Amino acid sequence: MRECISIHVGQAGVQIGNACWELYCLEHGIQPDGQMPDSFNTFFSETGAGKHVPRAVFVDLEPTVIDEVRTGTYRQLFHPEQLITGKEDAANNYARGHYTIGKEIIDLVLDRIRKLADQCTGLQGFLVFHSFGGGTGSGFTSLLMERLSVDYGKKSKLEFSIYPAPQVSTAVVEPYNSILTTHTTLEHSDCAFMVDNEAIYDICRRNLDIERPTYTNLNRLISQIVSSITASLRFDGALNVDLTDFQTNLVPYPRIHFPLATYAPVISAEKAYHEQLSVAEITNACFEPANQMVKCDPRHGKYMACCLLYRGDVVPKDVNAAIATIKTKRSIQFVDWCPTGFKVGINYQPPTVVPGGDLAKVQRAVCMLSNTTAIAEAWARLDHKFDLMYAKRAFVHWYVGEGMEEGEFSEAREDMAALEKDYEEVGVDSV
Amino acid sequence: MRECISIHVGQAGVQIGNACWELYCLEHGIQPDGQMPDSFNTFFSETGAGKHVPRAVFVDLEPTVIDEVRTGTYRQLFHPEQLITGKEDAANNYARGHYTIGKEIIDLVLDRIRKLADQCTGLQGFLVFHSFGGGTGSGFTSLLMERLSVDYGKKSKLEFSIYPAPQVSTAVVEPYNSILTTHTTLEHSDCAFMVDNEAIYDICRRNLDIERPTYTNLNRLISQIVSSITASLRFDGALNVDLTDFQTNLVPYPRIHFPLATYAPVISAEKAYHEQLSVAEITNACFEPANQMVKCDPRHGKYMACCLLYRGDVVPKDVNAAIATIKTKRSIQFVDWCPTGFKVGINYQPPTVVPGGDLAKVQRAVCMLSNTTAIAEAWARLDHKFDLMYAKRAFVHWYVGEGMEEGEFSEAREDMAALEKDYEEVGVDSV
Amino acid sequence: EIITLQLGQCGNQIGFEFWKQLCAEHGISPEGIVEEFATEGTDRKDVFFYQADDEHYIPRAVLLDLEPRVIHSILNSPYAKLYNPENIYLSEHNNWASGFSQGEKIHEDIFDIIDREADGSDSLEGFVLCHSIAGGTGSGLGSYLLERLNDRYPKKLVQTYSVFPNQDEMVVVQPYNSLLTLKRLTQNADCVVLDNTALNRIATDSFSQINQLVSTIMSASTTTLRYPGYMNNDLIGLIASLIFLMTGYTPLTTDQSVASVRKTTVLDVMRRLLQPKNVMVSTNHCYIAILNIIQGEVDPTQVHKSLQRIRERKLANFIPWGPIQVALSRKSPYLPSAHRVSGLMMANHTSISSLFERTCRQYDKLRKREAFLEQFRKEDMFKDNFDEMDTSREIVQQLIDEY
Amino acid sequence: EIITLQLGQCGNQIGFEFWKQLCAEHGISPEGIVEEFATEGTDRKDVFFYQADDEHYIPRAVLLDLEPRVIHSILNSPYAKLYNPENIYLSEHNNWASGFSQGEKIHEDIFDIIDREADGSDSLEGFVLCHSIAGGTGSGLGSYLLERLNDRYPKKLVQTYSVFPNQDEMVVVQPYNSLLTLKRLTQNADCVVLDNTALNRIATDSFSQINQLVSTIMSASTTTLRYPGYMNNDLIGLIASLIFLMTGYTPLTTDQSVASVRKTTVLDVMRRLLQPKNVMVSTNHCYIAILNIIQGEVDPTQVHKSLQRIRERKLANFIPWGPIQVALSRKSPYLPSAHRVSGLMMANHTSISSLFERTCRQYDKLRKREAFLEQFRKEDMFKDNFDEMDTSREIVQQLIDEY
Repeated sequence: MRECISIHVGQAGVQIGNACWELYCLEHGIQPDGQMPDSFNTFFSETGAGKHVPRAVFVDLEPTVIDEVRTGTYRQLFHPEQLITGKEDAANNYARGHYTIGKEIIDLVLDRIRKLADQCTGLQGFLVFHSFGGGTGSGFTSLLMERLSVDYGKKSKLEFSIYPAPQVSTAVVEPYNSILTTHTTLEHSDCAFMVDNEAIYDICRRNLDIERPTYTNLNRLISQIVSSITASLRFDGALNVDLTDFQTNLVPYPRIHFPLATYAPVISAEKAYHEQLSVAEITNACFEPANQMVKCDPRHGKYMACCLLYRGDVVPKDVNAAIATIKTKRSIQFVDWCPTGFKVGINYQPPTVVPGGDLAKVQRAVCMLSNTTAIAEAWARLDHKFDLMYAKRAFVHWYVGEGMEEGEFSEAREDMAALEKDYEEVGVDSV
Repeated sequence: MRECISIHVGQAGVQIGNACWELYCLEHGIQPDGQMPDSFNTFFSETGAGKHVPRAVFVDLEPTVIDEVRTGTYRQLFHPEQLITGKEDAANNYARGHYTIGKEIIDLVLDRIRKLADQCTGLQGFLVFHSFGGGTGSGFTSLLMERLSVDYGKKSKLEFSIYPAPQVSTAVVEPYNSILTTHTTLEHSDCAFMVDNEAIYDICRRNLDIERPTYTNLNRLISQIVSSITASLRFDGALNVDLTDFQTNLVPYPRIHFPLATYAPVISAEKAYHEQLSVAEITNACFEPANQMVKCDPRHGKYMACCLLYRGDVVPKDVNAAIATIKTKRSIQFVDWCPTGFKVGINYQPPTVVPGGDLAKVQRAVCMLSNTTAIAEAWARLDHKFDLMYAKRAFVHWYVGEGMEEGEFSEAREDMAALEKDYEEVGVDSV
Repeated sequence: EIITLQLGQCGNQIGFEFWKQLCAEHGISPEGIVEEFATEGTDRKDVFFYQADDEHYIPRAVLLDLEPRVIHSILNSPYAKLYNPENIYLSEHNNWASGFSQGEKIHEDIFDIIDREADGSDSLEGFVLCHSIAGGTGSGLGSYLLERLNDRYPKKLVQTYSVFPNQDEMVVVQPYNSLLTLKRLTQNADCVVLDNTALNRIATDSFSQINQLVSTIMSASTTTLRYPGYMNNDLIGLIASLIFLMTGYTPLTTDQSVASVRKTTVLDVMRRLLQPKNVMVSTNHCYIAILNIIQGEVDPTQVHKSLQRIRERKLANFIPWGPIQVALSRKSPYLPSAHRVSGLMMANHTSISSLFERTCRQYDKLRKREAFLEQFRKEDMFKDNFDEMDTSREIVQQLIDEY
Repeated sequence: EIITLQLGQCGNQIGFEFWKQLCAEHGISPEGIVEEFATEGTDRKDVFFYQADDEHYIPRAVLLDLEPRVIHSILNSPYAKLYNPENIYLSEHNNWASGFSQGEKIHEDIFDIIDREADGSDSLEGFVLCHSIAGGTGSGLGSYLLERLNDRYPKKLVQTYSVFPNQDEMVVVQPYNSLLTLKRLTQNADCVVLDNTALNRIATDSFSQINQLVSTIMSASTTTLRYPGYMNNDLIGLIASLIFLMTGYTPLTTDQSVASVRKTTVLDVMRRLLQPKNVMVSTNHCYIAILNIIQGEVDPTQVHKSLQRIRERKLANFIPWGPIQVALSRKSPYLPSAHRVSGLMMANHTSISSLFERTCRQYDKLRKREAFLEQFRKEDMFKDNFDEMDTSREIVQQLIDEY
């Protein structure tokens, strides 16, 4: 009834979707061929027999990742027509993914999404998985979000985006794509749960004892975050939280909608054996500045909204005591215009351990979505890099000779400056 | 009791008849030798023993296709005297098939059809399978239809014609034959269910995953359409629809009688496994502009009559809900003088899958015959090509030196102009 | 006694399931044999059945159809042997004009069958007709039969269960057939409107189930006649107490929806029969008449209290220029009494006028452009002109004005 | 008789466990059947249940919710079949404005259900509402229902068990919803405040246990009405004897804490009901009214002695400008009497004012900076302006001044 459609764009989105759907199949007992040896309805559809087709599309402008999906262990899980692929990728170019290469694919993607929506009864919204500093993860994501806003102008559109890291980076033109995507989607998005590869690397090293993690472990952690977010739709709990609840409780103003994701019980097997992870402990770990999965120090800013999504053996009184302890803390400061900055969700299903993963089996877990003004510093860094590269006008010819104008660069930079000003304004205390 | 005679003219008609009679034998359990290891009475006749002779004639002016029939797996199914053949074909010439070569065969065909009609008790009508852009499929078809109107001036005459495709074409003189056939048969026909090879190619590529279909797959799809049309005569259902029902509900004016055929559950095995094809889904697929089997965009015109022929596990309430949903749609527009533009037929027999075919086994199916003003654009294209070729007077000597006059060319073009004017007039809203 | 005339595929089925319900109620075996437990039955059977020397019972039914397929399937059912092969008629070989032309053509045999059936009953009371008004078969054939019957038998009632075409769902030529059938109904029919739209709406919130509900309505309407009591011991008593109609039945519950055994008074039932939702069919329009037949245990004190309370609560509206009825019956002793007390309502209400206003609007939406008249010109009746159509339209307009 | 309107996840659960407690008390089987030992019962059942022809009993409850998940889980419980599927309502597809907009949108079906339930009771006395004031669903939907109900039924009581948001624990938009719901409560509600903070505090010193305690409070409040005696034989008697409220229950003991079978007089209980610790909710503020309902064996001499001693010990403070009550009931004959004598207290005390002063302080702490108003502007009610908010705030300020 509360069906939701997940859209995975680009290599980052497709691989995170691989991890997410592996986790969903494990959680709901669905075999990797769609058969089982309700709860599995907001994300899967039943076709006559036991076949459960996931309610998602995998769209990329490059055949490689989608073909890996098509021939992997989950080759028979996804509908072959919902694994949409192009011929030539966007080559880390926003213009290619938005204007030149993305226009030859957007119609097919919209047709498939319309088929999925028609197959649904009540559509809660969309989950868009993508990366900020990619070609199709930026241009095609922005194009798709604007087309969805044109079509489904009322359904919520939550996006899980890999924010560029402060120091580590795999591409040279990431600031351009990030600024342009922020412009276009900020026009047409509800809330964007943000994450950094560098922060997850640090989390893995410090907590999971892994010194050489790959993208696979990062995707597993992100999939755990997404599972914690969607558990209320997929399972039954004391306090249910829907997508509209996220949108309402985490977005104070239409432009300030970039919360940061966190996951407390990130722990290895032996350490989990030696610990007694409780509600208070996991909450304190969530509010620890070193456990943030976006490399921004929360002490540099003020929280405006927090969404604590507990799951498993969790008692509401313990949650209330832990939240009261957090509020009594002095290092954790909130904005003065949000006397109540905690949306609490509790689910009865403990997190499922993926066979072959690094996370240990725990009795309870919490995912914390925090909207804070500490993201303003990350925005400032991103626009500073954009300003340097645009002042030298580097790489601009690649974007211009592909259906874009330098005026769009200037407009996107001005919009980002306005966003920084808005963050500064909401940061200050009322007088 | 409700016996109907099917006439297959030309190579296209004969091969479509091969597919159709293979489908009929499979549906009724009749072995390809006429023996069975009632329902099988409107199309077959019993001769003493279990031998079931189909109630059809296969007429061509060329021995090749008919000889392929005579020596194929169905060599002992058809009556040898009802496989009528000539010696020299019409060579893509309307005059040859209508005046010169067709006059040496029409008497034999009429004698055989008279034998079949006498063998019947109540004759519902005739089913004429032919192609528009062929020699004997045009000239001999028009001659036969006029002779039948002279003889059986009251029985319905429904013709399944392969309308020339907008772009792909196998013959150079197709516009001439098509215009002349439209003239002559439009004088003497009830309704013509139209189909395009290009549209079926597109349907096969998009839905059935076939990248290299032959005429065999096209003929199988067309045979499925014909089976859905005649299921009410051949089987028992909730809402029965006869040939006269088609004629009455689909033809608003005597000249505007060119509906387009459609078939919704065109799907491969794996995709059928992953889908939950229901009444609403198949109806929406029927009204999708990309699933039309005539390459005309329905959004360019207005529907004047639709005939939804459901079959299989179909519930009348679901059909009513789907039709109400279609009517509430805004992309699908009807003429203002048809407030009720839906004839509905429901049959209890699910479509039969041909062993070796590409269509998957489904629980329900729908065939949609839609009379629309979007065919006016196809007529305009056809008469534009005719006008070019006739202005240059190309190929006209072939027609003239074979028992025809250029005055007939001019008269046929004027009749087609009148038909275009009639379509334009019925298109406009009443004031 | 009574006769049933069912036409078209709709009527043929309607009859099939109506007789299924009847034989279920009266304990009649599929083959026409009587079960041992029902040997000493008190139920009256002459009304719908006449027994045979072989002890089997035969329905007073006649099957008519332009096409064989439906009845051929019927005769392959387990209930096939029950019907009378003599009465059944099938045309040896979708338009109203064609239907009426055939009716003119096949007068003799049809009326032969009807006369044979009529002469076997001492106290025939009226006629029952089941058909659809849209399709070619039902509309035209019913028109012809009604005309020639009102001409032949000027002292018998004529009751019909006319099925109206769906409108929210877009017969392409339905307006003509519907309008003509309505003309004939006003001009000859003594007295039950039916529509697929609201019927399927209530069914939701195959034709087998829809017509099972319809047969339920018919049987519940004829119950008291079947089961003699004190009052309302004749169809004419029914008609006089009301005189177009609409119907509603409270216990329209699936075989799976018996789990909620709700304590069902008479008051709650009779109340439920009033709501527009339960009215199976789809200007301060008001009522003309209301009849509620109640099955099961019933205390007239409860009935009086319910009537008093509803009157005070003024949930209904009546004509200002003229001054309901609650009849009680007994359930068949055989079918399980899953319902403590059940209720059926038949009413005459002015709002039904809207139906015709739609169809008229439909018809006027075509006559201005001469759509699909080619086939009609073929038949003799519309060979010269279409004055028939104009007269029918004006008659329907007059009826709407009268309402 | 009485009706229960429970909204939001909080209300839905509250109802689930309240009906669990009720069926436990009255010996009602999970399926609605009655146990053999309770066949001859003397307890009155009409108050909260109405029996059915199938002998099963149905609660006078209606389920409302903006989301399906909670009720879907409820219908998978062993108690699922008990409820009435007709009454239950689920939205086909967290803000107060959105909730009120939907309430405007879905007026018809909700009031249809309410009217159907109302007409089945001869002597309906009032309404019971269970909801949370913070979340979008409960706040807005309760607001709309209260408004349209006070408009529709001007002669019925309206009682609520309103759950207030935790404050020591930091709904981010809770101040707006709480303030608006309070406006509506003052402007329409006839008469039981509830907060998670102090409730969980006493629980300590899952939602399942919290709401089990809440349902215990509700059932103990309605006991005497359920079990007729001599005095206080009606809800209006309750309300008149007091008239915002707070509650406390003495035997709030775990199933494992029965080991300490403490000799429990009436004096010690009634004393315990006075302490701020037992008050389940979190300027020489004083009382307005106190009611103590006592279950089990009770000697009125003991009650008089306890009252005398407490009066002399002056453990309480009263208004200087105006001149308590101790009612006695009987325990259900079924649940074990692990407690020799038990006590429940409902009181009106001025200190409750502080609650609003906090929320007002919360609301004023946001309205000065226009936080999270973007969603509200979307809805029609707050499309033009927010004068609604100003009026609500001033109304709450007036109430605080009156206290």
